[PDB]
Formats: sequence, C-alpha cells, structure tokens
Amino acid sequence: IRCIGVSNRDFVEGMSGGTWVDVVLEHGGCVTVMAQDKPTVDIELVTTTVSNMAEVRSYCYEASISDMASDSRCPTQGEAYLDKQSDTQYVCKRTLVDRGWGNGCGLFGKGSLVTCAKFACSKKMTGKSIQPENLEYRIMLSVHGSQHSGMIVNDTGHETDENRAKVEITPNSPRAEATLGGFGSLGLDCEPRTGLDFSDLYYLTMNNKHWLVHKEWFHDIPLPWHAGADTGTPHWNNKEALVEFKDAHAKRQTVVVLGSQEGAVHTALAGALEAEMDGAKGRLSSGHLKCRLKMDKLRLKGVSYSLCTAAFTFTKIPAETLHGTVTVEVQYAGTDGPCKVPAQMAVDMQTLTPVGRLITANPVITESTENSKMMLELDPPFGDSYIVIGVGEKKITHHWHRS
Amino acid sequence: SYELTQPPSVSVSPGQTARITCSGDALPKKYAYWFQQKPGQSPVLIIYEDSKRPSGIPERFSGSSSGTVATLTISGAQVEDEADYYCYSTDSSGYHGLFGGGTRLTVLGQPKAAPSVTLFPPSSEELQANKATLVCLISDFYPGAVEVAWKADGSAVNAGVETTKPSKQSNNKYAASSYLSLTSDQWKSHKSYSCQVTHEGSTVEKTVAPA
Amino acid sequence: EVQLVQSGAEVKRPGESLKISCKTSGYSFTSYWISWVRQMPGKGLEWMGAIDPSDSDTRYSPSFQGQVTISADKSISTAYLQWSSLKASDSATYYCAKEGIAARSLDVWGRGVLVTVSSASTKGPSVFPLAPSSSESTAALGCLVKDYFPEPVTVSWNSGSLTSGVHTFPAVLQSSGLYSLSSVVTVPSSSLGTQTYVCNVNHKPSNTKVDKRVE
Ligand SMILES: *[C@@H]1O[C@H](CO)[C@@H](O[C@@H]2O[C@H](CO)[C@@H](O)[C@H](O)[C@H]2NC(C)=O)[C@H](O)[C@H]1NC(C)=O
Repeated sequence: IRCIGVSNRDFVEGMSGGTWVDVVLEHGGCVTVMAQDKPTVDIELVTTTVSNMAEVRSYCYEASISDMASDSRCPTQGEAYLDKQSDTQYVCKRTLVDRGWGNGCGLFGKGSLVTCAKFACSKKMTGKSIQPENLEYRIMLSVHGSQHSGMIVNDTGHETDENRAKVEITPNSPRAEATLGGFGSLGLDCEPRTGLDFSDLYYLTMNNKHWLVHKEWFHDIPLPWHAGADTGTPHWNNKEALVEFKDAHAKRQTVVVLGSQEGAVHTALAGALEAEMDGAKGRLSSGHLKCRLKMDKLRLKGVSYSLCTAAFTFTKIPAETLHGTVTVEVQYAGTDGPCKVPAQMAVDMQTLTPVGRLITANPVITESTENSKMMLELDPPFGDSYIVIGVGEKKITHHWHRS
Repeated sequence: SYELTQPPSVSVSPGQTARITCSGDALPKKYAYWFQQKPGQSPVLIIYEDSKRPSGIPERFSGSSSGTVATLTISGAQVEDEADYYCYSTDSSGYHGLFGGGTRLTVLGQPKAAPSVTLFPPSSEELQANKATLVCLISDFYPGAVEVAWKADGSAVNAGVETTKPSKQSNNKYAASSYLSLTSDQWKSHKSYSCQVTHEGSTVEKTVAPA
Repeated sequence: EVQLVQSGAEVKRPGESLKISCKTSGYSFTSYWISWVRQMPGKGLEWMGAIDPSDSDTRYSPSFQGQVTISADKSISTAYLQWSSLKASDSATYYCAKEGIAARSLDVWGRGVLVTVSSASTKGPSVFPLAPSSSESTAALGCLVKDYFPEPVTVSWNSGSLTSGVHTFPAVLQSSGLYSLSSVVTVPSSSLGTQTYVCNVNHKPSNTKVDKRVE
C-alpha cells in the first residue's frame, strides 16, 4: 500500500491466470498490479545507486598565490633566472622589460625579467567515472494485504513483516526473487540498459552539488587540472589559466588571480542532468527501468476466512485519489477475526448488486481481538454511486461521486 | 654576512621634515618596507613597496627608494612620532628577510626637566638581618640620560652599585632607579651616604646618616 | 578580523626544551606564509624564518638555520617555533607575522611572547618599609621589594585606593640573577596619623602576597 497518494501512478491490469505482466518503473512513480485470484501488489523503484566511482580528473576553480618574486637582468648581461624556477608548484613568466640609465643598467635596450609565484588551489572540483557494472537498482514492493490504518508506509522494521519486501538488482545478476511468506514468492526478471544513458559521461562534483557531464565538455575546460587522485600536494597542470601577469615595470610583474569560478561553471551547467550522492555512492534520476515480473508462486492469503459478521465503523473520512479511486479506513469491533471484509459498491443499494471493482482484492482483517483497523481502496464507477461496508444490519453506506 | 645599515639616531624639530635613510645593496632590485615601533607596542607598517602608504596611516608619512638608498620622508613632524624606525627588505635571492639596525627618532620640542630624586636609608628590619640597602629614586626628568654615583663619607663608592636604564613615564619625562647593596656593618662603619645624580650639567645630592 | 594570538610569557632555564605557538583565526591559514621575528631586549628586529603550511615549506636565515625548528599544524591553524637546547642568549621577545602575497612581505604582526632564560631559581621577595625623616609639609612613603625572581610583581597601596602619586619603578636585574624594585607614593605630612598606609606586594610565580606597613 506504499503507493496510495502517488502523483505518477500506473494502473497496470494483469492477465487472468497468466503469469506475464510487463511493468515499467520510473523514478518517483509506482505501479499497482491487480490481476486474477491473486493479491494486488505495489511495485516501486526507489533507488538507482552507483558502485565505487574512481576519480578520473580534478579541476581547480579557486587558487591562492604565494611567495612571488621577480629577478631582472640588464640588457646584454645574461638571461634572468630565480632561485626557485624549476619548482613545479611555481608559475613563472619570463618577459622583457625596458631598461636604461634610470633603472641602473648602463645600456638602453630591452632586458630580461622572470616572475615566479607558488600555486596552491584552495577550492577544487573532481570528476569521476561511471560504469554499467557499477550501478545497482533497488525495488520495494508492498502488497495491499489488508494492512491497518494509513501509516503502514514506514520502513521501520519490515524485516519481520510479510506483504512488503525489498529487492536489490545488479546488471550482472538481476534475478532477485522477492519473498513474502504469507503470500508466497514473487519472481522478477528485470533488465537494465533501459536507463539512457551511461555510454561516455562523468560524475562531476564541485562543492557538494553533483551533475552528469559529457566527455569532451569536461575535457575542454580552461582551468588547472590533474589526473591523479593523490592528496599529497600534487603538481597542477595548466596553471596559466588562473594566473595572469600584467604591466611589469622594472622589478615586479604585477600578478593577478582570476578569482573564483564556481558560478562561472554553474552558468555552464544550466541544462545538465543533476545528480545526488549517497555518502559514498551516487544516486541517479533517469530510471525508466523496463521489467517483467512472473507471479507464479503468488498465493492469496485469506480465502478460507468466512465473511465478517459484526459492524464496522468509519475510522476516517474517505477521500478521492487524484486518479479517481477512493481510500477508506474502517474499524471492526469483534473477536470473529480473521474474516473477509464485506465491502462493495452499489447504486441500487437495495439489494444489492455491485457495480464497481475493488482495488485491494479480497480485503481481510489480520488481527482477531478485539477492535482492529484496516485500509481499503476502490475504483468507483463514473457518476454518482454508493459504497457499502459490512453485511446485513448495521452496515454502512456512503454517497460518492467521481469526476 | 649581509646587514642593512641605518643611522643610529636622527633628530628633527617639530613641524619640519625628518628624513631617514636605509642603505642596501639589493635595494635597486628589491623592495623595502618601513616599520615604526613604539616602546612596548608591536611594529606597524609605514611604507610598503617603497612608495605606497597603507590605510590608517597619516598622509605625512611618505617614502621613496632611489638606487642603492631607500628614504623615508616625514613632512611636518610631531612629538608623537618619536619612536623606533626600521627598514626591511629581501636578500639578493628575495626569499630571506633582512632587517636594518634601526633609527631612534628624537623630537626636541619638549622643555628640559630637572630630575626629582628621593633617597631612602635602610629599613629597621634589615639592620637586624645584618644587611642594608640604600634606595635612590629618580623621576620626572628629560632627556633620558643620567649619571648615578654614590659617596660614602664623601669618598667614592666603587662596588655594590646597581643602576637601571632610563625608563619612560606617561609624562613623558623619564624615570629610573638605583640601589646600593650593603651590610649593616658597612652601613654603620661610616657617617654620611650621598646619592649624586647628574643630569644635563645639574647634579642633585641627597644624604642619609645613621641617626 | 585577522587575529594572531601568540603564546603566553615563558620562563625557562638554560638547556630546557621550549615550544612557542602562534594560533591564528580569521583568514585562510593554508594560503599565506608565516614568518617569525626575534627581538632581543634593547636590540633590533631579526627575521628568523618562514613557513608555508600548504606543505610546511621552510626558509631559514643562515644565522638561525640549524638552531631552531619551525613546524605548523595546519589542521588547527597554528604555527610553532621550538628550541631543543635553550641558550641563555635566547631571552627575547618573539613575533609571529602572517606574510602577504609577495615573498617575505610582512602583513600582520602578533603581540610578541616574552622568553626569559636564566640559571636562577624561583624565589619569593623580601618586603621592607621605607619612611623618610621627621619640609614637614609633604613626604614620600615607599616600599622595598628585595631579591625576587622572576618578573612580574604587582604592588598596590591600601587595596588600590590611592591613585595619585603611585610610582612603581621598573625592576633591576642584579648580577645574582634576581630582580628587585621599589614603589613610592606621595603623601602629605598632615595625613600621617589620620590614615594608615600599607603596600600590597604580590608575586604569582612564588604564590606569595605580603602586605607591609609603612611609618
Ligand atoms: C508505522 O508506525 C506506527 C507508529 O506510528 C507503528 O505503530 C505500532 O503500534 C503498535 C500498537 O500501538 C505498537 O505495539 C508498535 O510498537 C508500534 N510500532 C512502532 C513502529 O513503534 C507501525 O507498526 C509502523 N508500521 C506500520 C504501521 O506498518
């Protein structure tokens, strides 16, 4: 019953007797599978996680300069060099500077000058790789097993709960039989590669917000980068795209940093597919998982139960789902449980032919003593109609209209 | 070795232009930084890059480095600028620090102050301990240059004298102290002890006697 | 906004190890270099060395390279300056300075830590009163703080009441290694008999507080 209230639902109607039902699972969407003498099953794809992603590249968007200097030589007096030129963590520019008798050099001509400064990337971003071997889906299913109340949409426990199971699926071994001991087993042979796509993309993380980028876009970025995953003060390649030299005079080429580049990339990411991490792994949002579950060993619980006799009570006001169906919570007061709930819909009301079909097929009461509560979902016919809960005297009728 | 050469003392009258020179060899190729340090306070940046003035510094502090000489210019000097002035730069490599010797500035506007001297004989409890101490106290004098001498029975005192350096008050006349360590036997082996305090050709004599 | 809180005053003996610290708060610690400056009493500034916390890159002056050790824990944004064998000639005021963008460009200065190193021992003072003769109009009453170590010693008058004429001269470092001072106050002669004067001498390293009566 984990799908009551879903915006993007799919009323997938199965085949009477047949074990073949084709279901497509979109993220944020669920599928209610109703069939012949078998319980109706809610099916939802909750998570599309990825496995270890290796850090392929890492660019820089906020640098910090330090320890700069400028050595200058006189014209025709040698090539100017510094004490820390060959250090890789230092960016340097060797240009010419006009000299003369005013600066100190005894010749009138252009001279040498070299300016160096230590590079240290403050804020950097990382780009990772994704493989089809890495992704791992996660499907949760919950049967309309005549569950009490509405707050039966909580994953607390569940391990000790039937009619509701979790299955994990991998492209390598996507078999993943779903066990629900009260109602039997439920096979599900699912096929990946419907998720479009994973051909050649990257998982880009900058500060804490992640996206999925292309190959040559992420390759073509004018920012410092290094291809290693080392945290040991590694050498940054292409340090010139963030460090600028302007207007040297005689002994100091004014160095200027090009500032931060976070929002600069954010303007270049308007339209890219977003992403979300999961602590260590990463989540996806495309989904569209085509699947085909076989319901052979599914068994309907509650057929031997004999139609309840005492009176029900409306526990909460029935409401109309956005699709048209109506949810009802009723409350039985009697030790005659377990027993099948006598709920139906009729327009004549006397007596007593049914019009609409149920959604929670063959609704029961789990507990026996003493005053239990249970949930219901019906598909009323179009137009005005009555809903009837209970049998004989003390039964409850209610007016209803659809669309 | 490599040091920057600064003139030890520089004097200037109020309202005039005080000039301070910092001599260096790599200064034609490297920059200079002028710092000012007052007694007890930590140094403040006066000049950076040889010609620029930071915020919060008055408009009168200017500077310029020319060839092998850096120059700090103070147009319209005032008595509150009387402090220590250092220059600072880098070596020929540019990755090491170099500090100058220093230039203690002097402003002569303040008037001469005769010293106030107080002579204290040994206490009553110290004589029972068979010791003695004479206390010569100096305050409210200017400038900070005094000469302390002790005279036992007129004759000079060679040893036992302890003298401090002239310390500045919030007057801003200077102050100092001078103690004479002795024993009760030598204290009672004479008749008159005098503390001569010389300041700007003006001796002050105070005398104590065991009576 | 930038704050370079240095360590507290330290008194050690010749030979003992010592490590002074410079805790920073208010800027990117792993971006700017950290330089140390030594200033001996009555002497000028001396640049000792510098360090980049991004990889702990150290530059030492040839006059100090091989006698000091500069480290930094960039995790807590604090620089260090330590000596294994402290000499007696190391007694000075030490400044930590955040550098600027250029090489060795001093930008922000600390307040300086006082390092005193002598072969003396912690010893409490000896307080003695000081009264003049008998003028007969005003007088000066003093107190004598004799043979103590180390600094400082705080001397007040009648629990901080008398504020006019309170004079506390600096201490003199005698050849014995101990300090000694005296604190005088100006009091009119007519006030004697209707006012009791007592100086409150207080020395923390000895945990000794002695208040003495003055005639
Ligand atoms: C969903 O949450 C509700 C609580 O809001 C669970 O309620 C249980 O209620 C019974 C009877 O009061 C207690 O004995 C249980 O201990 C409660 N369990 C919990 C989780 O505290 C309910 O079981 C949860 N799951 C559902 C409704 O299927």
